[PDB]
Amino acid sequence: LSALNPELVQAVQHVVIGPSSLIVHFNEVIGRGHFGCVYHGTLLDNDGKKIHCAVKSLNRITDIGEVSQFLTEGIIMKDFSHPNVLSLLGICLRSEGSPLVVLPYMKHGDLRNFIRNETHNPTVKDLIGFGLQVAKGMKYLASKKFVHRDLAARNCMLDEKFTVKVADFGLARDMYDKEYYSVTGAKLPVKWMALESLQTQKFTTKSDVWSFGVLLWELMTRGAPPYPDVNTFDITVYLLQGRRLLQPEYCPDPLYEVMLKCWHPKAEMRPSFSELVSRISAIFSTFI
Ligand SMILES: Fc1ccc(-c2cnc3nnc(C(F)(F)c4ccc5ncccc5c4)n3n2)cc1
Repeated sequence: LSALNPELVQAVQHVVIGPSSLIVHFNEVIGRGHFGCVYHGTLLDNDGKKIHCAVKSLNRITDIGEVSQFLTEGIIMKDFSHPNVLSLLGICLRSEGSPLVVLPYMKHGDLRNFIRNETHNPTVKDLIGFGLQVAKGMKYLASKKFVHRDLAARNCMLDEKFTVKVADFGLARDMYDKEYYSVTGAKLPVKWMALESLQTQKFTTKSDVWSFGVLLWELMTRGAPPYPDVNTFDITVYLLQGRRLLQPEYCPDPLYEVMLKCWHPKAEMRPSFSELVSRISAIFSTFI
């Protein structure tokens, strides 16, 4: 760590959490990604109050350049701030399990597992509401010209107030369910990817809009896997033939129309996230 560029160390200073401010419970894994396990922790603010944290210990870092890019990404990630986007609380360098990524604890876990849980009954309105929250988080990310590239219900989280946070980006980027990825060394979430992305491996905000349409379909089916009867390797031709996900039984017509628009073959014809927020707000307001 003494081998790092000192100016980079100074640049990341405001992101760093000292070990005397952090308690991590390393004996119980609360989440698993390909690139690291997550543990519960408590972070002490300057008032002495406790903030519950998810602390992720990154594996497979081998060289200073990777460490340097880790720090660089921590810096930009710290600058993101929106109620529907997962925040970076900080990183802990002087610890066992270093480097540690310190994120807010998400009481209700990932959105996909949440809606699949049979013991609760979110209403159609609640489910549309989760989609609206995701649209607002994406509207923010897109306004900063950030492209997520892996938007899906599995990659959004829910906190104790049922606020949805777009997650799985920056230092929190991972594969959290390897079943849905095919491996440039590119790991591709094929069934969420826009047609042009499948063909060229290029990604844009409009390809995020495509993924958002699939996410809406996930919400309306309460977490069904998309295209269950289509093999991963066959999705591209499926789409080129003029086929799309079918309308879920309890998906209102205007929302299925929104989904269809998100999957338009021409990227420029897809709605913006600002348009999605406005239209989905209207649809949401018609329930109950
Ligand atoms: F089964 C699954 C499926 C997905 C995820 C998932 C998805 N996106 C993420 N972005 N960051 C994280 C994370 F691992 F850092 C995290 C952040 C807060 C948590 N709060 C409480 C408990 C686990 C937490 C994990 N994820 N995780 C985790 C499990």
